[PDB]
Amino acid sequence: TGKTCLPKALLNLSNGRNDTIPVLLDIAERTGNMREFINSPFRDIYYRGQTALHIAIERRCKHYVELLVAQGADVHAQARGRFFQPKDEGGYFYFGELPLSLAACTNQPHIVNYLTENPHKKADMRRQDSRGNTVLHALVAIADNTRENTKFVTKMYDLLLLKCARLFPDSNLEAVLNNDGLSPLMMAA
Amino acid sequence: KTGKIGIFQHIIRREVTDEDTRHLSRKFKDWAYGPVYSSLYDLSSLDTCGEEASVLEILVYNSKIENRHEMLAVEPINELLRDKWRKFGAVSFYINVVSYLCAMVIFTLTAYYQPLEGTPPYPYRTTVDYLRLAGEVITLFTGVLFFFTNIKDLFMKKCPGVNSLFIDGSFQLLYFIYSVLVIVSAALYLAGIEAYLAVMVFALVLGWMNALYFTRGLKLTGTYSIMIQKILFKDLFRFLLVYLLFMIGYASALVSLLNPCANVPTYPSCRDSETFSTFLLDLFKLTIGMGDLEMLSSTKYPVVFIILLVTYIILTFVLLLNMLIALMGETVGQVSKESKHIWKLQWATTILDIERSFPVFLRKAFRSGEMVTVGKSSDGTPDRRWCFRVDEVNWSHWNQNLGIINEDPGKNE
Amino acid sequence: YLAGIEAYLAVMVFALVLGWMNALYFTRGLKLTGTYSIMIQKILFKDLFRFLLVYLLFMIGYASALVSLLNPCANVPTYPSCRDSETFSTFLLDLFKLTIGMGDLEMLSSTKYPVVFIILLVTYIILTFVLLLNMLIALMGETVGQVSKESKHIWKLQWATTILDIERSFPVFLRKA
Ligand SMILES: CCCCCC/C=C/CCCCCCCC(=O)O[C@H](COC(=O)CCCCCCCCCCC/C=C\CCCCCCCC)COP(=O)(O)OCC[N+](C)(C)C
Ligand SMILES: CCCCCC/C=C\CCCCCCCC(=O)O[C@H](COC(=O)CCCCCCCCCCC/C=C/CCCCCCCC)COP(=O)(O)OCC[N+](C)(C)C
Ligand SMILES: CCCCCC/C=C\CCCCCCCC(=O)O[C@H](COC(=O)CCCCCCCCCCC/C=C/CCCCCCCC)COP(=O)(O)OCC[N+](C)(C)C
Ligand SMILES: CCCCCC/C=C\CCCCCCCC(=O)O[C@H](COC(=O)CCCCCCCCCCC/C=C\CCCCCCCC)COP(=O)(O)OCC[N+](C)(C)C
Ligand SMILES: CCCCCC/C=C\CCCCCCCC(=O)O[C@H](COC(=O)CCCCCCCCCCC/C=C\CCCCCCCC)COP(=O)(O)OCC[N+](C)(C)C
Ligand SMILES: CCCCCC/C=C\CCCCCCCC(=O)O[C@H](COC(=O)CCCCCCCCCCC/C=C\CCCCCCCC)COP(=O)(O)OCC[N+](C)(C)C
Ligand SMILES: CCCCCC/C=C\CCCCCCCC(=O)O[C@H](COC(=O)CCCCCCCCCCC/C=C\CCCCCCCC)COP(=O)(O)OCC[N+](C)(C)C
Ligand SMILES: CCCCCC/C=C\CCCCCCCC(=O)O[C@H](COC(=O)CCCCCCCCCCC/C=C\CCCCCCCC)COP(=O)(O)OCC[N+](C)(C)C
Ligand code: NA
Ligand code: NA
Ligand code: NA
Repeated sequence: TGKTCLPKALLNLSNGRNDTIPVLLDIAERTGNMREFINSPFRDIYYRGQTALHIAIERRCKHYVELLVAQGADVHAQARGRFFQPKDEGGYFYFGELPLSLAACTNQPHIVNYLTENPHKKADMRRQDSRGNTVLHALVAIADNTRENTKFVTKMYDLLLLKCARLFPDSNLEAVLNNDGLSPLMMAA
Repeated sequence: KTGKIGIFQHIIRREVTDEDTRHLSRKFKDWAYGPVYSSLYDLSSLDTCGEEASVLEILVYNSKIENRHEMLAVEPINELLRDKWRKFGAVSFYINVVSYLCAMVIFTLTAYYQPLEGTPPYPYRTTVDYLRLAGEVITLFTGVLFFFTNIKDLFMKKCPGVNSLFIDGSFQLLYFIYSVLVIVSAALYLAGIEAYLAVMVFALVLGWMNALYFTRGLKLTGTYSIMIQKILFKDLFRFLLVYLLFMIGYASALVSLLNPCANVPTYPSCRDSETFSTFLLDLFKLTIGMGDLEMLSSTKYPVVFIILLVTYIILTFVLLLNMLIALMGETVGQVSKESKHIWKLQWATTILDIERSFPVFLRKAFRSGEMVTVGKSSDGTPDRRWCFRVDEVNWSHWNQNLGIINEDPGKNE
Repeated sequence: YLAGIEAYLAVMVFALVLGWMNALYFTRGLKLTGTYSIMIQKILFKDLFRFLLVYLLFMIGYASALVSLLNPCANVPTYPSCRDSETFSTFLLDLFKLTIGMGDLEMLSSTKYPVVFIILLVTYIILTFVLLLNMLIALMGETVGQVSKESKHIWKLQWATTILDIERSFPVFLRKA
């Protein structure tokens, strides 16, 4: 794969707390690397692009998403692997490809706020993945027509295109087409 | 074997979390990335290819038919049978069907080219008559084959409530008949008696009607061939009962009015010595519609005759044979859900019979599963269990952090 | 008709009957007839093909069994008593007529075993007219009660697909009108 200390810690997470990540990045600094260590993607053809931050949110650990962003790691790394691929190619879970699109597609609001409203580098909602699909294109992808799914899909759907208007006061995000030519409404249809 | 679902379920989906006793588990969690996880079932006893006694051969053969469909409609069992059907169960079944249909073509051609002169037509003396002999030898094989396979079944799997048992209970009985008649017809065709034909002619019609056996490869036709057998029980035998009372009643009543032929040679006006017999057929034709009243003045009281025919036609075509249609509708709406459940047993019994017919090295080649290092057995010994994956999705049970064997989620092929 | 072959007709005759049966296409303008032309197509699938399957097994079985009893015409010119070279063929039709009802048994003494012949016809008539063709009626009732709700939903797609096809065929200034 290319796995490193910092992924391995977060996979092997003790009740939402692995005390090693504050340490390894201290030693990472005193030799010197943060924008090469945290960012280090799995160079597989199956976890391609995945980083420690893509792992920090799927484990549902908020405390380190602050930490990984506190050093300015990345919030637009694209998990393009065959795993990070829809269930129409030979994959399992397509959330889009971005950490923002992940947190929205996992019913985790507080990070979706944080990655937008934080001190450090912000994740904008206009960023397209490798198929044009923004966060709202992705919520239409992970959605099913069950009861609990359509609950947080609509909430996190609403939460963002409202938030897109208080942020960039221009074309709504729902207008952003993709690399097939479709919008989130035409993508749901 | 006893039909205890509630505990049978609970065993197969036994998730134990505390790692001192995780080895007492049969549902594992191989990986879980976000809201998608792979559950991994223990097929230690279920799918044992040959060597050990199995849960799956017990549900399907010697169990309680009242709950098999609920015991086969749980965790991996159903997925496990579909995983056998696509490998070998489908194919080998569709070789069994073409081989049978051909054998009945081969049994068709002989009877059509079987001569009809003299003693049983032994003399062949041509090529075509040797081609026919190939059809009679291939035939007699089918008879003795279905004979031996059903008698070894009498020492082994056989004898549930036969012919009220829609899981090959009836067809076992009918292939056995077909096995006899091909042996009887070959005996009389070789003993010199010339009624080899009549017995052979019943065998032919069973065998094409025994090709309904092979309607299990599709829910459509398999659900069809069991309603036929249910609408032949809770339906058209009840009809045959009363219909034989109305018919003997009138057939005796109406021929009682016809005058004898001693009075003189002409039957179709008169009564003598086969009147009843032919007259039942004319009444069988009337109820169904392909007859003609053919009203008769030869009777002594002609008006009372037609009072009785019109009651036959009302109480048999307008009342019973149309009620016969209506009871089916009350049947096929009720036995539909049963019929989808009986097919799942038929279909499953088909697979395990094909599987059971293979050698153990070939069953052990078409295994439905995989060795996985599911945990340590408290001695360092890794537990290598033959298991079965089931991808599953849940957007509500977010804390899936219990038993993640493979920390790297995906199967990473 | 232009190459000189004279079977333009036979092919033309199949075209004619499709086209009038393709006028069921235009039953979409009413929920009545559009719901009707799709049940016809469902009762032709989860219904009368299953019937054609077994009915061809009962029929080949008996048609081969009953003609096996008739004596050849080498024995001599008269078919309707005897067996020769189109016996099977015509005899299937006489069995197709029996199941549906527009036939006559036309019971035959020319066979070598006459009594066993009528034992088999009566089983054909019971297991095909009294059992299957009436069960065929009963399965439809189980169908048309189940595919009714589906059928009202499929019409709404048929009906909608009809509109957008007409609309799509217009120029943009006329759509925009
Ligand atoms: C591997 C997964 C494949 C998935 C893709 C789909 C594949 C489909 C292949 C289907 C094969 C089965 C059909 C063949 C005919 C057949 O099986 O006919 C059967 C019986 O035939 C035999 O007895 C013949 C013995 C040989 C059979 C296997 C030949 C095929 C072998 C090749 C397949 C590949 C694997 C192994 C080859 C060896 C090397 C090791 C591999 C690993 C890598 C090296 C008919 O049933 P019958 O007894 O009449 O019914 C039962 C009667 N009753 C009990 C109901 C009354
Ligand atoms: C449990 C299975 C075992 C069955 C037991 C019966 C076995 C054998 C009996 C045969 C011996 C009797 C004949 C010998 C004497 C003889 O020769 O008698 C002949 C006439 O005799 C016959 O015609 C005998 C008719 C046989 C049929 C019996 C029923 C067969 C089985 C019925 C059950 C299966 C149904 C299937 C139908 C489908 C529908 C339902 C499906 C189920 C529901 C879907 C005399 O004439 P002749 O020309 O002179 O003969 C030559 C004599 N000569 C001149 C050479 C001396
Ligand atoms: C995929 C579509 C394409 C179809 C492929 C077939 C096309 C073409 C075949 C035609 C060429 C063969 C004839 C040439 C030889 C000839 O000439 O042969 C003739 C006799 O030949 C025929 O009769 C040919 C019958 C054709 C019908 C085929 C089926 C047509 C399509 C069937 C499907 C549609 C069903 C609809 C029915 C409704 C129910 C269901 C609706 C659906 C459910 C609701 C010989 O006699 P002669 O007088 O001597 O001829 C003159 C010769 N001479 C003396 C001049 C040299
Ligand atoms: C990719 C796969 C590779 C393998 C390829 C196939 C390999 C080998 C094929 C071997 C053929 C023979 C197998 C026999 C299996 C068998 O014993 O079958 C029996 C069926 O009775 C027989 O067979 C009778 C015995 C005499 C043989 C048949 C006639 C003579 C040979 C004819 C072969 C020619 C074929 C076809 C020519 C026409 C073709 C049109 C294609 C069209 C494709 C659409 C299974 O009954 P049972 O399960 O026991 O269920 C019965 C009911 N009960 C007892 C369980 C309640
Ligand atoms: C538990 C009950 C058991 C009782 C069984 C008793 C049956 C029969 C024994 C008596 C018959 C003996 C033979 C008759 C004499 C003879 O040889 O007569 C022959 C003709 O042929 C017959 O007469 C035999 C056909 C039937 C006749 C009517 C009886 C009908 C019996 C019906 C039985 C019904 C069962 C059941 C009901 C249906 C529902 C299912 C049950 C309940 C649930 C399971 C000679 O005529 P010919 O010389 O031409 O006479 C001419 C006279 N002329 C012109 C001079 C005046
Ligand atoms: C509940 C069902 C059973 C009811 C039965 C009770 C009713 C009637 C039975 C008694 C009839 C007696 C007839 C007379 C006796 C006889 O037959 O006299 C014959 C001739 O007769 C006649 O000329 C009678 C004229 C026609 C009227 C018939 C009756 C009325 C008809 C309407 C009936 C309606 C109800 C019912 C039918 C519909 C049923 C479906 C419901 C549902 C069922 C469950 C004797 O010849 P001759 O005088 O020598 O010949 C003429 C003189 N010449 C010219 C030769 C010298
Ligand atoms: C997968 C199975 C594939 C097997 C296909 C094999 C079919 C046919 C090949 C063999 C026929 C070759 C021609 C015969 C010779 C000939 O030319 O005979 C002609 C007569 O015409 C025939 O005999 C041909 C009509 C049919 C005959 C019976 C066979 C029935 C075949 C039925 C096939 C059933 C399929 C399927 C079942 C239904 C359910 C759906 C399936 C399952 C799901 C999809 C010459 O008579 P003549 O000289 O006058 O003889 C007189 C003799 N006398 C008087 C001297 C004694
Ligand atoms: C489960 C369905 C299949 C059952 C089949 C098994 C039953 C019977 C088959 C065997 C019959 C054998 C008949 C004798 C052999 C034969 O044919 O002998 C012939 C003549 O015969 C007779 O005189 C036999 C008298 C009539 C009684 C027939 C049988 C009893 C009839 C009632 C059957 C009831 C059950 C069933 C029918 C209703 C079915 C609907 C249910 C539902 C279906 C699913 C040989 O001529 P010859 O002696 O030379 O000519 C006369 C002598 N002279 C004057 C020329 C010198
Ligand atoms: Na009629
Ligand atoms: Na009629
Ligand atoms: Na009805």
